[PDB]
Amino acid sequence: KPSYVKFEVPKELAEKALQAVEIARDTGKIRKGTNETTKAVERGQAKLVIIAEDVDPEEIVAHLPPLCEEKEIPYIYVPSKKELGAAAGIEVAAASVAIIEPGKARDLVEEIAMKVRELMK
RNA sequence: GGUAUGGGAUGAAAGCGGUGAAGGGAAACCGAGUUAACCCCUAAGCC
Ligand SMILES: [Mg+2]
Ligand SMILES: [Mg+2]
Ligand SMILES: [Mg+2]
Ligand SMILES: [Mg+2]
Ligand SMILES: [Mg+2]
Ligand SMILES: [Mg+2]
Ligand SMILES: [Mg+2]
Ligand SMILES: [Mg+2]
Ligand SMILES: [Mg+2]
Ligand SMILES: [Mg+2]
Ligand SMILES: [Mg+2]
Ligand SMILES: [Mg+2]
Ligand SMILES: [Mg+2]
Repeated sequence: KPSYVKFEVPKELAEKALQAVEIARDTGKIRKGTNETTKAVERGQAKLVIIAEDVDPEEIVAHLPPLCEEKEIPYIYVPSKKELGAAAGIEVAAASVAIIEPGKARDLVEEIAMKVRELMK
């Protein structure tokens, strides 16, 4: 796996992240795309950052795991950038997504954030 | 008067697009549509 993927995410945990992006897209507020996502982290707005595992070249999202740790924002890995874009509701792949307002997925992103803080070790 | 290189509508079993479309900007900022015939609006420039 790429060098920016720092920990293994179980399959059903990545599905919860995808499910959280869809629910937040419908009932809350998200940012999709690495530029919008990065700014959401720099500005302290992101409640959860979702990063695709198949980003090539890696340098597009390699800055995100360190930036999220500095800003105290949890992040989780997801296997497919195309599947992440669909979860964000766009016709194209998304290398990264940031959930700003989780909406009805607030409890879900919070269960993800706790186990992700674990997986950060 | 003609004329779009400017637009509106349309935009597919087609192309491109969050690895950033189109449009604006010196940049920051923007952040999901868009590409072309026909139809429709406009006529700076050109005839
Ligand atoms: Mg799926
Ligand atoms: Mg005329
Ligand atoms: Mg007239
Ligand atoms: Mg007239
Ligand atoms: Mg147009
Ligand atoms: Mg169709
Ligand atoms: Mg095809
Ligand atoms: Mg299409
Ligand atoms: Mg144009
Ligand atoms: Mg531009
Ligand atoms: Mg006219
Ligand atoms: Mg004229
Ligand atoms: Mg002449």
